Amino acid sequence: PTMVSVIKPEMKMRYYMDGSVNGHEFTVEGEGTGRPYEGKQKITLDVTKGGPLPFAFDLLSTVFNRALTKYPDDIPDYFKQCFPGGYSWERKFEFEDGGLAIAKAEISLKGNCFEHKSTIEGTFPDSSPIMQNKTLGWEPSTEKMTVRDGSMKGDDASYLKLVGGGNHKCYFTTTYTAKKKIPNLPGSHFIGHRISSVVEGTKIKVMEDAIAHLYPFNG
Amino acid sequence: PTMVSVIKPEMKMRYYMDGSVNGHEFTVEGEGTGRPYEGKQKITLDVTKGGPLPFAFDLLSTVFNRALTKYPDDIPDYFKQCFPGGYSWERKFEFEDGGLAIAKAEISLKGNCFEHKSTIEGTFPDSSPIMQNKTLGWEPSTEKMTVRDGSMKGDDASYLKLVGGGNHKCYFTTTYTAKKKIPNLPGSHFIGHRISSVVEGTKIKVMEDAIAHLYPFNG
Repeated sequence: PTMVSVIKPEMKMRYYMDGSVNGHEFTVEGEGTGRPYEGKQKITLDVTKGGPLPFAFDLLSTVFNRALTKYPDDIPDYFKQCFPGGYSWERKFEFEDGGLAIAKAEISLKGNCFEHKSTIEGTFPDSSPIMQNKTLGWEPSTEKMTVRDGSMKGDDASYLKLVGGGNHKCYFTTTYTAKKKIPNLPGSHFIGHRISSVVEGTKIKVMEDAIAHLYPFNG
Repeated sequence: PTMVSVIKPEMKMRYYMDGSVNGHEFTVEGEGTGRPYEGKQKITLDVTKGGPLPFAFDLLSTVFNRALTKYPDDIPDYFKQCFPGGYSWERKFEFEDGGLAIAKAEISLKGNCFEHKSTIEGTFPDSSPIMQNKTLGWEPSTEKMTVRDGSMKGDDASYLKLVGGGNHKCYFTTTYTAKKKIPNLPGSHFIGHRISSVVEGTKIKVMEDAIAHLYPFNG
């Protein structure tokens, strides 16, 4: 598949996030380790301001890097090609009850460590399961990837698990943009995700697995 | 996988559609043959009123039956369980330029033939590639399937191919409802689609392949 000399089989990550949800400001910091070509990553975070968070961590989990995606040989990997140079992205979250959030992230590479800086602003009705901190994780999803003006566009009809077995829809609309022109742009494809988070007080553990594909017809 | 005695390996289909786009009324009729358990189908249609259609047939292709989906052994097939009894669905189409359409369909089974009756209403800016009849088919997609109140919900971030290589986004939001309570409801999953249409004057040929799955993590 796409291979880049600065993207190593094992890499480290550092995170810093500032955010505000319904006026509640907070800060989260942490680190992690990832296997870029395997599309796997483990992250450990600490809420350093505004903790314990009064809302569901599920709102933040996907904000804490598509370079950590396993790409097959037949689909160009836009994200690994973003290095060296770095890239940024902005994601809009549209919840079924009108809740709305916008997160932005800048990802750079210092040595063998991804430096991830992000912010998020959100507004929700008090009745939202996000505000009541009662969602139980994101279901595995499929993000649709397309290209426009040299940037990757991702659309994901995401769903949060609820007490009692129901679900809560949240559309993700993301734009990923390399700082430098990417020479090998991919055709449209999919990325299958699986993310899990576990919150213990102000400490959180996150794991994401992501694999790009064109299943079941493979183009 | 899910097996139903009235859903045979080879089945026939009959279609009737009445619609109106930007005030232009039209009627389409046709027939087809499908392999329900293989998730394959072939359809031949004729525009019997309002033809040749002044807009892109891509707007109608997905309106002309989820019972024609290959389901794996580990995911209950809601759609085949809709028979006998029948089911209906309503799909909202939200185009990136503000174009909007709503299609409704009723699917019943008479003998070994699916009777498909549908309607569609659409409103588009004159500049839309749909109104200018210049889209070049839907890219293969992944529809997210969930369950709510005994009905299936489907979300698909669909894209139309354009002259010059670009794309045009259209969100599909669909609700599929069996006339009778479905006893074996599936968990959330995906359905991978591939549809193609060829228009020759007032005659159109459509082919769809659809496979339900949980790739790449398979639950």
